[PDB]
Amino acid sequence: IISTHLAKLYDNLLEQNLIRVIEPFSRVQIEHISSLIKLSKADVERKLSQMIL
Amino acid sequence: VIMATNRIDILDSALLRPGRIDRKIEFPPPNEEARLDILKIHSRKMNLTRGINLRKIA
Amino acid sequence: NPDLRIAQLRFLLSLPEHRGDAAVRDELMAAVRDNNMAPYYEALCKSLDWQIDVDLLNKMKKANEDELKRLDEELEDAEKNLGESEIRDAMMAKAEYLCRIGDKEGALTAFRKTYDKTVALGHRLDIVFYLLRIGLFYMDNDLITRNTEKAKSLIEEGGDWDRRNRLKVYQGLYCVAIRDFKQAAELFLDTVSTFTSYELMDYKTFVTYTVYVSMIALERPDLREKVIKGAEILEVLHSLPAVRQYLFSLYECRYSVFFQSLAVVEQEMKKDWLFAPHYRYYVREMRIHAYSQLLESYRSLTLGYMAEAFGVGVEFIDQELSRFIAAGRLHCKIDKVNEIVETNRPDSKNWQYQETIKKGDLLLNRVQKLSRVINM
Amino acid sequence: EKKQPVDLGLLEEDDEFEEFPAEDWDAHVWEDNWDDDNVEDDFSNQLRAELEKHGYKME
Repeated sequence: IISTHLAKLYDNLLEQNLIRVIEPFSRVQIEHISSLIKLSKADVERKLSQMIL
Repeated sequence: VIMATNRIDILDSALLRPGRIDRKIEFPPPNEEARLDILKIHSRKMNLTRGINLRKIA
Repeated sequence: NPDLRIAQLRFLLSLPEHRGDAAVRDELMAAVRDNNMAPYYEALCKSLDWQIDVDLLNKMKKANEDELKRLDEELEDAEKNLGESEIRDAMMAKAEYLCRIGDKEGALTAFRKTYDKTVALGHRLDIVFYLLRIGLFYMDNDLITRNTEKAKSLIEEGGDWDRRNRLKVYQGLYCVAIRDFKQAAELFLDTVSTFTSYELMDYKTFVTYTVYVSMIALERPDLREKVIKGAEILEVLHSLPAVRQYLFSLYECRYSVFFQSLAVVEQEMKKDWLFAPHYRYYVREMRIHAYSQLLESYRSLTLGYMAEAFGVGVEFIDQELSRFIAAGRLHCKIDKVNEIVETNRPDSKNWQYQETIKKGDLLLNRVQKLSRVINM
Repeated sequence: EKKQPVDLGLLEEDDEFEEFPAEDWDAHVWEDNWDDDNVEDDFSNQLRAELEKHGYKME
């Protein structure tokens, strides 16, 4: 019951980390957000799309 | 004068001399229907969602 | 009642034609017979232009004379043995009978005079509901706005939240009957929680409407919040297979398909009445949104990317955007030389300014107009 | 005043089309307006969006 829930926690965590990576910054070349968050760009900008939208 | 109490066995005799309480009408307890009806009247006041079977309730 | 469906099917017969001379017409006529209707038969015949069987009309009118006779007589017996709450009821059967006989003025007057009686709430209110109902039936407007105000008061005083919901279903459907979808959004969208008013239509129809209008006038995160995540929709939106398919296609960025289902449903609207010629307003708008939603994440993108996505040729795509750009309904602008599209964001002020001035002018024109009148 | 108005109207014209219009003399208005334009576009587009893509299928 609490396990499958981790998915929620994980999501809320990713969203934040991102918001903090672009917090102070402009035109931050997206490969940087990637290597900082330690994840492939394709699904980063996959999400950043979702957030912008 | 509507004088409407309970347990007619309580009221005195002098108040029963056949002619003196014109039409003696009696109230029945409230069954599924009456309740159902009553139930539908009161539940109508508040915001009641769908999928609500009142009968099951009575 | 009067059963709307008669009206809907009537409109169906009106259609661009389409003739046919199919299910519709004979469905109507079939419900003339069992309804011994009349005021139609001349009204409809004069409209559609196809009368015949002067005999049938006479039969219908005859039986009508029989029952109107009867109710009149019944009422007569009451006058000598009233029966306050009773009299009004026989009247309700009178004007109601005018509803089965679908004569507007008659049930109108009948109901009115019944209000002088009525006394209660369900009679003074719900009766009004029916009176307006006629409004919906005829395709009027004002006749309703003045009565929804009445019921509005009757509900504002006391009443309950059971009548208020039907009420919002009527008001809502109305809002759809005009270009006012925003007002219908919250109204209808909130009508999913409760919907006892199957009087008008069924539940899945209604569903398609509230989902339609919802998709149209809700924001993206409140679309996901109130519709895509509709507990009452999931069980229903699975019952369908059209609007939903479009709604999802949008929300999830699966455009190219979104379009097809959009056209489909459009071809399903012109059939309805609540939209009638709004089928042209709806799709227009639903074109913009996507174009908008597609750009919002880009400061520049190339046509062939878009065209490829939606699966249309460039030239046609360019031709489409050209409709929405000059109207400042879309914050794009195009460069055809390089086949590129860049997005210029708008300023809040620019929005209101254009809206404020438009609104101010409308009020000014109305002020002056009637000024001269009262001036002379 | 009404009569005066009528007289003015008469002087300005008669008129041909105006008379016809008068004879014809309804309906509503809904709420707001502009710009209507043509129609049979959306599906036409899709009819072409197919054809287009069908042409692009042909491509």
